[PDB]
Amino acid sequence: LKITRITVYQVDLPLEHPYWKFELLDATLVKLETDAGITGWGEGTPWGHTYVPAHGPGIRAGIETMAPFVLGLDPRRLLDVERAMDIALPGHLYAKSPIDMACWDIAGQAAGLPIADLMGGGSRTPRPIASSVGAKSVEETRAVIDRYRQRGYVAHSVKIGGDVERDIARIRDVEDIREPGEIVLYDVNRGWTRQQALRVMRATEDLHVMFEQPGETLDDIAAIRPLHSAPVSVDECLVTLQDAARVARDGLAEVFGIKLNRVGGLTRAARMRDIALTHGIDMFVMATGGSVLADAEALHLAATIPDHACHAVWACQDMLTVDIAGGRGPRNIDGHLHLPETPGLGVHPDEDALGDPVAVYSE
Amino acid sequence: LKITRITVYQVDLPLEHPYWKFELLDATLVKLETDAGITGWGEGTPWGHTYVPAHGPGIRAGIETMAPFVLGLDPRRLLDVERAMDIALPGHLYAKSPIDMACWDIAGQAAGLPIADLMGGGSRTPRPIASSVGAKSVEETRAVIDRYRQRGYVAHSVKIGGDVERDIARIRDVEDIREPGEIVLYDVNRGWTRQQALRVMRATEDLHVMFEQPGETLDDIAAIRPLHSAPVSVDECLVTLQDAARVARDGLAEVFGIKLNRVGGLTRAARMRDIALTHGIDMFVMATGGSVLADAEALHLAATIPDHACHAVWACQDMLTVDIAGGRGPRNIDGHLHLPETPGLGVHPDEDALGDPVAVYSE
Amino acid sequence: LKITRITVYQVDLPLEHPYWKFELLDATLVKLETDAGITGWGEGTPWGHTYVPAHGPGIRAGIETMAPFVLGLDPRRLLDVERAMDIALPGHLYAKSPIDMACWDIAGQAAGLPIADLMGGGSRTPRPIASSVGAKSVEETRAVIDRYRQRGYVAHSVKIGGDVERDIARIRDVEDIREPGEIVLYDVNRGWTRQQALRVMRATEDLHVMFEQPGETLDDIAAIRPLHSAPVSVDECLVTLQDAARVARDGLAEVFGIKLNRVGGLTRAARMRDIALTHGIDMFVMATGGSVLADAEALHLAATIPDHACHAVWACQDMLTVDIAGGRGPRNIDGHLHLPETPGLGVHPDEDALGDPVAVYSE
Amino acid sequence: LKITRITVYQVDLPLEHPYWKFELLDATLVKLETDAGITGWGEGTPWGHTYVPAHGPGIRAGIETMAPFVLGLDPRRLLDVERAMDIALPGHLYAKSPIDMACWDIAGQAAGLPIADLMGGGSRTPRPIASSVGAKSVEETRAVIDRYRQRGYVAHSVKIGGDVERDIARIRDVEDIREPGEIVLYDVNRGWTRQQALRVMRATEDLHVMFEQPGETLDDIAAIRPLHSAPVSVDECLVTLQDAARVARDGLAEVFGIKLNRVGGLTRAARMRDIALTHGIDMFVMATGGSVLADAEALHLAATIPDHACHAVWACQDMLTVDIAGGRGPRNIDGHLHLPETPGLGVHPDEDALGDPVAVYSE
Amino acid sequence: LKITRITVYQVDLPLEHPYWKFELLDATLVKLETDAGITGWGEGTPWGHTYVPAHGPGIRAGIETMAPFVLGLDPRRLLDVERAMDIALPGHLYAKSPIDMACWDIAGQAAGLPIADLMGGGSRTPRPIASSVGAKSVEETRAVIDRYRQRGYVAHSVKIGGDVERDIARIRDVEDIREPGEIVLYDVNRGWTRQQALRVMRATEDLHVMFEQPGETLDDIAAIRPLHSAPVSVDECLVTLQDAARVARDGLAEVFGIKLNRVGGLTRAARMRDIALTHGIDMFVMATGGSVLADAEALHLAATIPDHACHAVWACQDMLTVDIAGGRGPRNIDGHLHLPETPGLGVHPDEDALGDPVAVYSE
Repeated sequence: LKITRITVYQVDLPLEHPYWKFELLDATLVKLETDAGITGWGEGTPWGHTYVPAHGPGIRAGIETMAPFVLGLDPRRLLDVERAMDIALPGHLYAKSPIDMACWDIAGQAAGLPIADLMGGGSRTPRPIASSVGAKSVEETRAVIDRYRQRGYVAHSVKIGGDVERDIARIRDVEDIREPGEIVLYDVNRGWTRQQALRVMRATEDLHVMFEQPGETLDDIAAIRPLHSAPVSVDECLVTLQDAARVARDGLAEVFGIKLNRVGGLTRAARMRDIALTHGIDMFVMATGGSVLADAEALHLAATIPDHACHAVWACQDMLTVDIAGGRGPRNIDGHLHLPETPGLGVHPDEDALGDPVAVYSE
Repeated sequence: LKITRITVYQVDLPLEHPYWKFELLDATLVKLETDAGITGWGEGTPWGHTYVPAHGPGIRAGIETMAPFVLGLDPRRLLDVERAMDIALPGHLYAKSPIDMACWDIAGQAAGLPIADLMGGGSRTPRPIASSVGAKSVEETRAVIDRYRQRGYVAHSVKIGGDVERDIARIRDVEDIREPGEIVLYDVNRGWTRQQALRVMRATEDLHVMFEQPGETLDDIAAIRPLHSAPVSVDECLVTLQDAARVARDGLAEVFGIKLNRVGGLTRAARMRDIALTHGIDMFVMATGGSVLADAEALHLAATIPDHACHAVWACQDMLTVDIAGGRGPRNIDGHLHLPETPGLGVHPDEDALGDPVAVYSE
Repeated sequence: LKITRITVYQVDLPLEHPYWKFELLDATLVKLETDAGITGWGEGTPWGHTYVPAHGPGIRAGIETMAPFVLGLDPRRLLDVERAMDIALPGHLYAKSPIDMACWDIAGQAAGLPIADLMGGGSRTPRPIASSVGAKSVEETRAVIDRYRQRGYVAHSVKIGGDVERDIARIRDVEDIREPGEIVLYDVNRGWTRQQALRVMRATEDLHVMFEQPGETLDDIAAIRPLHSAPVSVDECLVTLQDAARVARDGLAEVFGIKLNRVGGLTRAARMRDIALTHGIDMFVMATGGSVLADAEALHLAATIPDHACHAVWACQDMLTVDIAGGRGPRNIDGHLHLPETPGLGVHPDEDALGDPVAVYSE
Repeated sequence: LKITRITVYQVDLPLEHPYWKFELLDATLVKLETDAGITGWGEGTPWGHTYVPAHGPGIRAGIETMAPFVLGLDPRRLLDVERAMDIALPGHLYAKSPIDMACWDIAGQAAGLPIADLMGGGSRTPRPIASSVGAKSVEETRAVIDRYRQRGYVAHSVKIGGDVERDIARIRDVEDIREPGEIVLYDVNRGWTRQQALRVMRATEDLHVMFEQPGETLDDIAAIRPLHSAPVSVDECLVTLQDAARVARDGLAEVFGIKLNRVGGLTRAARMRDIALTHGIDMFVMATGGSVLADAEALHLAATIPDHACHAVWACQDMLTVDIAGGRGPRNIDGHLHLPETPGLGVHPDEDALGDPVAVYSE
Repeated sequence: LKITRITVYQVDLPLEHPYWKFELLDATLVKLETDAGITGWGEGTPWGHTYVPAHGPGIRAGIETMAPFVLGLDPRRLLDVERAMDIALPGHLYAKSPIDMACWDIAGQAAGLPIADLMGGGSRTPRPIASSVGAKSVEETRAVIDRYRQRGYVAHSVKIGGDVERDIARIRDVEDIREPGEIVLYDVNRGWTRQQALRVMRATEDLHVMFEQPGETLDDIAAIRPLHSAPVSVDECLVTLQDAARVARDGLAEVFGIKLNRVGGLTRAARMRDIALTHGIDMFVMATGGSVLADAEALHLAATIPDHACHAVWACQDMLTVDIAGGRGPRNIDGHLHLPETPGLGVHPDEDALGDPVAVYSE
């Protein structure tokens, strides 16, 4: 078996609810072909080009340079694919993720196994979905949660940052209406200075709350680590396996917020899982952004984690106004994603919605 | 003096109150014989084969390999017995414990001294017994404590883990009905992730409570050490003397939860005592599981600790539906164990209840 | 697919050259059967019962307890097999290795892939074999190396320990006759005190030599780490993934000496590889002991390491006087092992040489 | 003043001496235009796409995303340009460098000052040039140095890696023919494992030699830091200011090997200079690769360093077979670069050699 | 059993070879009596009153205060004796040693066991004796060693300190005439400043030598620990078990130089042994000073150490011109002490040589 052709696609996935000027995701899809005629897909969709060092053009760019060295290889040999990509172009993990996704998918089907199972075996327990709650008054806030809670959602990610007085107020408000067994994570998105982080994280310890990325960098996360007692989840700065092992040996945070595109995809999120699980660290697993092909990938990973150790996943498809698989793939069935039983990724798109190839690489 | 024959027994000790499928303890008894005709007994009884790296078949197994090198030696020379077992088979301390128990017992009688006295001198202060409180509603909870409290029990081990919201609630409930001078330890049994540990241990600092094994491994215990202020007792991961000295030099926990079978028996629990006492660390001493021969061993050790530094012992015999000594040995006399005055262990079983030898090793 | 029957075998593999009273390896073979009728094998063979916490009876023992929970599962789901074994019986990795070996082998064939390839893709570069050089005068020493060097061997493991003056002399002698490009590792086998280690490791820095396990425990390895400059390879004390990540984050040693049975087999050696490779650490990969089924397993792992990062493997079959596969499996073809191209382990024994089953576990 | 148009160019600069398949540099040139009609240039030229996380297509890619936010700004306000690029697209410093180069150049001329002077004032002391010495026998080695030494070169960068025995030999050979006052740096380019690094760096301490990037990552550099005494220069892993301040506070290396494109250009190399100089750390300053516009930029920085603290620069133009400025700009005048006296960068190319614009961004 | 009377003696033991004004040891002997009429002896003999915080009058003083609380107790209960002495008078371990010696001796005989055996079992391997080599020219030096070497001595303690140039010279001289398998320790006796220690310890690493107490305090030993590679033995500053565990966890020295009177006698040297042995640390065991009752005590301890881990003992009796046991007790039989086979200490003095009681304490 061998890789015969990489074909690259570009799709604008518009958002159901635009914001403030954010309006649509630049999404890159990859499709590798094999001489056996077993085909696999991968998707790379940064949530914008401001949130993290990754952008649409930059992946599409990555593949151009990386393509010639990935063609020819055996797709079912992910350490060889990986070592070829790494040699070919160090770093740039957001560019290596969709290829790795595709490659797994091929090997999945070739072994006649769903990704999660081929990666060692995955759980069928329905996985909760993290909602999304943008800035809004204490009044408009409760609104989105109760509405979201009627739509079956049982896990929420409330966005905060900017203002200590206002942020403390927001956490205290949300923790005032939060029915028992309700999962809420307070996602800061680096929107806090050390001094701010320290302040609000301390202020709300008596509500026993969790925070994601309370600082610009893992070093800010670390500096203030010994200063407060709130469990911190380490997200945008959780990039390599060194960041991985360093958090856990040195007790710098308690939770990994994995995001597949960010960390370089399946094979290398696997190793962060291996570490987190031996050092007693809990995960949230979500694709960075994208269609259902993104949710599918994050689900195969969330599956390989025992359910006590995996708090919530995300469905970015419910955030989008377009659908590129006409219903196919793991969808929001009552606030939860159910692992697909189908060999490989278990969802391919129809090339009807992808537009013409933006580039092609063969042998 | 010399060891002439090791004889190995196997006994199912059923539980008074089974649970959820736990129902009986696989227990290994050892009986060494000497050319002077002075006989000693040892018992090895893991609480199951899931709680800790130890199992019935594995001890019985250990002895087979270890036997030929222990035969012949002088039972009263515990550093020689020990060094022979260690050379013979590194690690496997749960397998070395019953032999060490027996050997002490022989030397005890040969010196005409109860274990506790021969080990340096033991206290006659009646030692409190830790009860056992399984998962149950806040309602069924109070029930077991008041009932247990009528039966004279004055020290309780409340089991928690799994759920931060529910666990906080359980501690707050139990600390709501706890009459002054009542000893309660909250035993987690590793049933917490770092993130969970940190959360509940912080949440309940204003009740001044103690926790046992709040994490999978001493490293999880350590990582979160600087993050909260609750005194932690270090249990399943307290195995060697290196774990011993490392906790105490590096201030990783405040309490040793010794369990004799786990740590390799009397001689090597002694050294953890030596350390804890010079570094201001308090002990709970209990056999891992078993009949009265197990409680006896843990009592000889709890005795060698000054009473301010020894919070509670355990009587596993009150947990069992069978009795293999027809009343003999230290029993629950009003919530407390009284150190036996008899030379050696001060309780032998009657081989009536042990069944036929499962194996024998002579010269 | 599912596991239908575990069958356990016991074989005495005698040594070509006995020593001082070491004469034969107690070896445990396991054979799992599936309802698809796809069969896999695993082997567990400690080099004795003195070298490391592992012994024949103790594995055979482990399986008894562990068996009921492993039956029924899907062999191709190694994180599920693993989590079932771990829950079933914590620790005891030397007992979990042969089952994991077998399980991989089934999944290997079921995916129609040799182990090394299914684990991510393996190298075909012929791998050097570590010879073995027991204590002997400077004269009898050179003898074994030149003789061994004629037989095509190009990598040697010279055993030292006990005496600083004599050990320094031995290294200086061996480094005096060592033709360029010759790989020699000086294996101490914990046979040094801190004070001795420090002394000889310093004394021979100007020969640029490497040492394996220069101390009883990783803590002795660590204490003296900052005191000398010789690269140390971390072996018997390299057990869990915590030991793994702790060495590498804290720069305590530079080389992993993996031994499959010790660390718990393929799935969990994989993770040590993942770590070593991201933290710039080099490996030696060898089975702990055994027949060709042991060499095969270590080869599938040595294969998944890029060749600059894998110094040498071992063939224990050339050390044995019996052959349980009548020629089949990776053998010493001119000082080197060549990765087998066959699906799975790529070598099964003939049950002719294994004797009658020592125990059987079905459903 | 404001930025009116960014125009992007792409040029293949072939090498005078190709190697092993490396043959030409993919180089990106940028030209910003202002409403005052003051024009500036920047160049981004990774030495390939394998040496470091940077590639031609990836910069050209970066600008596309980054362009709209850089248009409009005042070029003379580098903290505003920078904060706009950073917000626009985090990380990707190799993409931000040429824009920053250009922007400085405009502000340079607008202030009527050469870059080095506007950045605080630059030295006129002729700066030595680092030669380049590829792998070759001890014989072909001496050849390149003496030949290079006749051509006036007085500073050499000898490439090593791969093999401890061969590398030690290479250093000892080169240090055998090295006339007093001759600057040689041994550049490893990450081509060493921890174990190898430690070995050769120790082996050659008595020659008092310096090494560049002896390991894959700053963590490998750090782990082995306390283990040897050779001064290490920190290169490919010297990326952000955190890497900057962390090396120096924690004494992890003694020398910064700045490379402008890598670190994000002038403004942010300036800060590494500020740090190195207050913590007693010495620099080598070179462009990553490129034409004379690259050498010019590195010279303006090497100038802002006092001459005792700046060991050597590099002229990549002497490595190239094409010339895109027909003689203009700082050239190799007898082994040394002389800081240009002209306002701004002090060298623009002629758009004759750049080919047609590969993209244009206006308002 | 119980203690009935403590009787205290004072004896001047003159030296065979006086020095420079040192001439005789002020020695305190203690004799406890029991109602069973089983009698035990202890001796406390600082080597002067300048070498260490201990002096004749100060022990005799200690007992006065400590006596009333030690009378009455059971001598065979050393943790009770110890806890009574500690409560009675904290610190002052040089005063608590002779009582502890005596007490062991009683319990020894009462158990019908020699000290070494009752403490867990002792080795019969003849133990080497450390000679003593005072300051002298390189010429007079060799003299004392060869003469001493004819008298059967095979282990020497060469005294150094004061002068780096002269000390380096002395080590190099002694290491020039030192026949293979000859044990020499270079004892500094704190006679070095940090700067001096560092200098000479580095200067002589290529002779692979060991040093005792190279500094005033364990902190000086520690400060310079990471700066050199010579194995250091930790002596006068090795006082409590905290010093004990702190050296070994933090890798501050490699060798314990136990001295019984200093550390508080048998029970508490035992614990330092327990620690040293689990952390791979080697011992020298000697009484601080005194007659054969001192050598006997140190031998019972040196015996409880496996012979690879015990480099040499000392016989202070060969240093004395008087003999208080008319030949009885472990004497220098050809450079070695042989463990006595007799119950208890296995040597009592005859009260003929002790003079009249200097004080008596009864009930």
